[PDB]
Amino acid sequence: RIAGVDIPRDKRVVVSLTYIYGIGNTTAKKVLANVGVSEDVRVRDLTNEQTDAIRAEIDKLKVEGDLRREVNLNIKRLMEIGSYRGIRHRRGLPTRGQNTKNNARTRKGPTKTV
Amino acid sequence: QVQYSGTGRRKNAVARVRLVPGTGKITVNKKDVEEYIPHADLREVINQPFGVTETKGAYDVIVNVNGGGYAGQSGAIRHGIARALLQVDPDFRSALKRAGLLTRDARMVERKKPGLKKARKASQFSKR
Amino acid sequence: IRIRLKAYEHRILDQSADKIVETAKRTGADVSGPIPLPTERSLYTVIRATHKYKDSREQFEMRTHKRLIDIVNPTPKTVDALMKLDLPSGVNIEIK
Amino acid sequence: AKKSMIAKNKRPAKHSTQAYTRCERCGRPHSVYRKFHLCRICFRELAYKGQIPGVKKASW
Amino acid sequence: RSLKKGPFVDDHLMKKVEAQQGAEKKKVIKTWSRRSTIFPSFVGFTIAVYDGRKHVPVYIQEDMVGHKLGEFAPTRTYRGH
Amino acid sequence: GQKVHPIGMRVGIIRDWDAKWYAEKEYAEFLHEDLRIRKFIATKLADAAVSTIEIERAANRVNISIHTAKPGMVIGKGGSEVENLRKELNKLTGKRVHINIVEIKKPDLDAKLVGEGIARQLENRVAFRRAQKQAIQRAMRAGAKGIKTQVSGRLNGADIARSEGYSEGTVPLHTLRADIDYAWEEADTTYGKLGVKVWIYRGEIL
Amino acid sequence: PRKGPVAKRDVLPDPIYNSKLVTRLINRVMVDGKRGIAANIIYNSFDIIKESTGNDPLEVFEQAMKNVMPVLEVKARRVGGSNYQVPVEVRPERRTTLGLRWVVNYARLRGEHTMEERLAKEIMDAANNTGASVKKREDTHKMADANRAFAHY
RNA sequence: CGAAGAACCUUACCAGGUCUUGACAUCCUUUGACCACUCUAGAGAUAGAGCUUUCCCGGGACAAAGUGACAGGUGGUG
RNA sequence: UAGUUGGGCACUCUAGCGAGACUGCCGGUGACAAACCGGAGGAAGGUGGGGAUGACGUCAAAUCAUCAUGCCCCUUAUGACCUGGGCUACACACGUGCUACAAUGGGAAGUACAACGAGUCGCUAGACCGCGAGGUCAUGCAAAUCUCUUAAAGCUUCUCUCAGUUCGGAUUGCAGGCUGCAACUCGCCUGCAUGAAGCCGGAAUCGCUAGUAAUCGCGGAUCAGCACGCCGCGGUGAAUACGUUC
Ligand SMILES: [K+]
Ligand SMILES: [Mg+2]
Ligand SMILES: [Mg+2]
Ligand SMILES: [Mg+2]
Ligand SMILES: [Mg+2]
Ligand SMILES: [Mg+2]
Ligand SMILES: [Mg+2]
Ligand SMILES: [Mg+2]
Ligand SMILES: [Mg+2]
Ligand SMILES: [Zn+2]
Repeated sequence: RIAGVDIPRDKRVVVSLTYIYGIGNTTAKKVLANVGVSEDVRVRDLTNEQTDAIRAEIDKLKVEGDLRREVNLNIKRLMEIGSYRGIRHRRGLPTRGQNTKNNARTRKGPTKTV
Repeated sequence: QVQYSGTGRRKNAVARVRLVPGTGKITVNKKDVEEYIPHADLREVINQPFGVTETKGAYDVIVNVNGGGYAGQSGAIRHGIARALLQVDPDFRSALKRAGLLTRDARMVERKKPGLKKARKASQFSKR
Repeated sequence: IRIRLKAYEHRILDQSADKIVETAKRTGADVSGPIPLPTERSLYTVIRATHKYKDSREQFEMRTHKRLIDIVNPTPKTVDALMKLDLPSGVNIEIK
Repeated sequence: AKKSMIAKNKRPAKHSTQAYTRCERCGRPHSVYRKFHLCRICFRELAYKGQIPGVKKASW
Repeated sequence: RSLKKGPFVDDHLMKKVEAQQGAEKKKVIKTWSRRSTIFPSFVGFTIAVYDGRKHVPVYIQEDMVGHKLGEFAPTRTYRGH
Repeated sequence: GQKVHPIGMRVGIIRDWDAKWYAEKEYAEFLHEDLRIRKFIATKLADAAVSTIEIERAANRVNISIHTAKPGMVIGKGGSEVENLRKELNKLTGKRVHINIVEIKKPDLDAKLVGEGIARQLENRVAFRRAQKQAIQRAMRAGAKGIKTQVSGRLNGADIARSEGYSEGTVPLHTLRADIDYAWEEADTTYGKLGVKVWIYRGEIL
Repeated sequence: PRKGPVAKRDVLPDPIYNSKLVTRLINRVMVDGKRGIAANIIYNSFDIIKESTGNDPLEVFEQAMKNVMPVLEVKARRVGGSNYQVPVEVRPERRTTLGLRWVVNYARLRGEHTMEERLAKEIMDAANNTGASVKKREDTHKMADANRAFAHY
């Protein structure tokens, strides 16, 4: 559709572009402002010229594939050099200096009562 | 010219009131009451005394309010009007004292206390 | 002149303010009454125990009372008497 | 270990963050009020004795 | 420093490294400064950092410049339960 | 249960705080100066019947008021003692000092000196019941409305600690309008420490 | 409590309809002291009732309360090795409390998009004897009649 | 919960590098000043020098040694 | 332009001195009692509401680590100094909290009403820059004079319309800001991007009877910097109590 994702149709433009891996509300509003359209229309009521301008600015911006490659290469770099911050990833632990005693389920995954 | 003053208080709020002959308007700090109190539930609370004693279309009201929130201020205005109507006519006291409007509501805020996380609330006791 | 008195005990503060007012009326000047500014209480809470007993506590209070005096028609007599005079150490005084 | 800790206090600190409060009567050192330079414990004692000006029991 | 000012580094470490101008790797240097940054000058040396109990070595490469020294000298020998 | 210190309970209502000065920025300096002064006097004049200290401050001056039952001892022969005292106090404070001695009337009703004497007797290994009853006699003769004592420690080299005291008359601690005095005094014996609590009920304020 | 009954503070009427049920229902549906939101919800719901029905919203609500208010509670009693229920003639205030409680709870349980709509539909269903609140009424009465044998207790 | 603030300090624990009338005291034996500061190093503690000795009014708190009496222990027994 | 300026303190407010409430009065019941019941009046009626206030002693309850202290123990070291590390780990279990799981709601805009309290190398107005956190200049204030401080919930609109969603916000990457010699172990905040679990929770169990619960924010102590905690403050503001079978 735009960058490899068939976005919704009953949704409005900003909130439907939020479903791209790299675009939130702020950048969506910035893009629609740079293009000069209405932010409160629904994408099943667009002119294809507006769609094309949207696609152009999105391609100018860094999105799904490049974004995954960039973040993952960063992670792989810090894992392969052997930093603490990458050992956290390699071990499945939190990374921002949190306490790993009574919490950290979002990295530990499921609990294992032992 | 003629003025019938009162001073009402309710829940950390104060209302300096003066009744003057008029039609039934209630100014509140250079603002209308239906703009100052957006709730229609409390303008009736204010106009209770005029419902007790038939004085509704008699007096415009002028108020200087301070402290509290909208409902404490409404009760303050209620109390102040009930006071000023005695300067007007003490014969209305026989009905105001049955309404309980001279009764200054002493329902004030309770202390917070140490060991308790709030006034009468306590932390969850665990037997073990 | 404006004089700010402040203390921890109104029972002494009032006596001292009366002393000031009487010295002023003696030296022949007009003064505002000693008008009271708001007290200020600094609260303090302390664990009533020495170790690990945390729910039982004790609340101390440092209240400061404070009075304000004006002097309208300062005679040199007035300005000299109200700078010669001494007071207890509980009260404290600041002029102008 | 104690009283060398008080020596460390009263000696000049290398850095401004290495300066830390201390009771001045007991060296607790936690629970200190800057207005008094006193632990809560000695504060309570001396307030009972009356040796702290202005303080008293509180209730409202 | 997360303030757009001097990228922090210790004076003695800077001094010894800059004295090591020929960039010989045998010129291995030690430090207790886990808090300093890394610079391009460091890129290619085998520095030994005090991890609380030992001087653990580490060889620097390009992928460490924005990082600290203590990140490559952990202090907790966790091995599972 | 645990009790509240009576003097602490009754500050403001019945008693004025003993450090009768005021300051904001030099508050802590003045207070710890007062404490150093009290410690120095307690160390020096332990032989004297020092009971109550008061300190006032006035613009680089330190007025002091010392209650004592043996003033002749503290003043010395027509002086010659307070001078050395204020010399040392000026050395400590770094400022000028003035002293007013007060002669304690009825020292057997002041709670601190009773405790000092009882603790000295107990250090001299006198019977604790004897000491308590004797002090109670002395006070209730001197004109008390009531008195109460409490000694607690290793009494007569015991293997177990306990607390034993007696009382004559009234000690309404929960009544604030009381002029109750209280005193703690510690005795350092070979077997350890003993604690002498005294509290005395004088006539009250209305 | 051990010391006998307690007399409760009186009820404040409603400003527009001059009723006590309305204000007490405001207090019921209220959450976190929000009389304004609760009252707006109720007045808009009764506006819907006025819209879809010519009868007075207050009269429709009276009819619903007549159709939901029970007459007989079940009260629990533990006779040694068996705890069982007992029918109980319900006091007239308890009747109204249970009525408002049932109405409001099953209303907010209803699966519509606004509490306004939920409450209005629930009240109309109750006035026509079709609602979950009326099911609850029927259940309590059927249990009272099924345990009617303990009239002596 | 002591903790009314675990980056250093705190911190009492661990590794390494250091000292032993001692970091903190009183009593003594110096013909008296020495703190502070600049550099060399050093992770720093610490030593090497220099800037310095100006102790103050026999006395007065401070700097050294030297003298051992002693200090010191958040070391146990609540 | 603004209580502004003049004037006045009248009302408020401040804070001292006082009054007031004591079954004090009316009737009923009661041993002619104490007392209870209601009533009147009064701001308030029955210890008005709350607090400080913790008897003999019990738990050989806790505290030798706040402090002091007997005895024992080390005293070329269990003492002392420095740096770095650790108290922040992580298969897991528990307690106390915060956020939530939504439309009584999310988001954008506008707008209204508090109190307590803190402030000198500290609170900082106003102006400018910055998406923002914040930065530059610079004024007032040792303070009812200035500031923190236009509080948030609330109210009126618009939009979202049932959805793991515009919910939820975790976690993670990137850029920055502050503090401070130094923010990796190990700080707080912001922006961008991702967008997990979670659709009201088993057995069981906790708090609360009125300005309470519930919810909403505000300040302060510690503090160079940092708390979802602690202490206090006020805003909005319920339901129920038949009764002692258990
Ligand atoms: K802070
Ligand atoms: Mg953390
Ligand atoms: Mg509250
Ligand atoms: Mg540390
Ligand atoms: Mg009592
Ligand atoms: Mg134990
Ligand atoms: Mg911990
Ligand atoms: Mg959201
Ligand atoms: Mg109760
Ligand atoms: Zn202390």
